[PDB]
Amino acid sequence: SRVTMNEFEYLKLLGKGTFGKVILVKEKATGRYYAMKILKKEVIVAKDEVAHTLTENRVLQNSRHPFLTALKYSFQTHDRLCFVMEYANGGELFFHLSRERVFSEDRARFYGAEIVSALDYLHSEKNVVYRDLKLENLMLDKDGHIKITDFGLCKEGIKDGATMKTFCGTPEYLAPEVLEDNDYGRAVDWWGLGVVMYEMMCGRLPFYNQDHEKLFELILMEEIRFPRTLGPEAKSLLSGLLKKDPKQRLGGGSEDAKEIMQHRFFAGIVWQHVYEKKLSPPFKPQVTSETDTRYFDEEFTAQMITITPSMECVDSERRPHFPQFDYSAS
Ligand SMILES: NC1(C(=O)N[C@@H](CCO)c2ccc(Cl)cc2)CCN(c2ncnc3[nH]ccc23)CC1
Repeated sequence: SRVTMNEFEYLKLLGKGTFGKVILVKEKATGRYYAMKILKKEVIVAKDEVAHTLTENRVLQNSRHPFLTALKYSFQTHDRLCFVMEYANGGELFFHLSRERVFSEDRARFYGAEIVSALDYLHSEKNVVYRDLKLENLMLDKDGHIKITDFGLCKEGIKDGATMKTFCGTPEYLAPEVLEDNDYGRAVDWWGLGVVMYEMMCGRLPFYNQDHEKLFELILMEEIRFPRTLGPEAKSLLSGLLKKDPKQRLGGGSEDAKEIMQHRFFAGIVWQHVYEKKLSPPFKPQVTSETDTRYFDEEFTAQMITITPSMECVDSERRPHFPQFDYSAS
């Protein structure tokens, strides 16, 4: 258990939420930069977020893909869990779309392809369903390639047509079959892909109401509509991804991602080239240094950091000693 919190300099707040914070850090000994997610044990326990936290840890440790965030270290103190991950310097797609309103079909295509590559890997090679696709969880690396973050809602052990039970996800992104609450399969990820790609090309959610009651009714009952400037292949792709019956959805059959990969919207895409990062990103992040946070909301980066500075074997109900938090990537 070599690295500890004292091995890092804490530079800037990147993100914050009910469960904890994510800080831009420098490993002092190497000069390398990372995003460190710091969670308070007491909070995770109180909010029944333990299982999610442990799932993210396992999924990160078990996965290696161009478009998935890589984990460098995970470790714990008596009161905290720390995940030291590759820093996605280009920020959230949420940040960009908020400012730009829409992406071109070509730009949405590039992101869509990298997302499909990542999800295909998870489904096919890892038997993992992601369940939480949304613009906040889709980040850009310094070169402009996708990095998916936040694996806490994943389900492991989902092979082929195996089903899942848990009601989870983000309300505006929930698939009809999730809302029905009578079991669902891996095609929930393709609904999620539909929502994000719809947002990218159309500049709004496919279904929205500030009241969750009304929102859920729309998702279940309302036929999809598109702005009339949307091209025919994009309309076709989104229509297929946003079919309410997962059995009728693009990606919803035995071939899974391969059905999406073959859709005419992605005609000409060479999928091995996607994997190899041989497509030139349409937007290159213009960061001037390894610490430039221009693609992060000032609401976060303006905040002051004061990290709190024996107890190595302490294992309590409120602050447990958790398993698999002695990780350093080989
Ligand atoms: N999308 C990020 C984020 O704040 N996510 C939100 C959830 C979605 O709204 C978040 C807030 C707080 C916490 Cl503890 C975890 C996740 C941006 C800041 N984060 C990162 N920033 C830059 N590089 C990163 N690599 C790994 C994570 C990360 C965490 C993910």
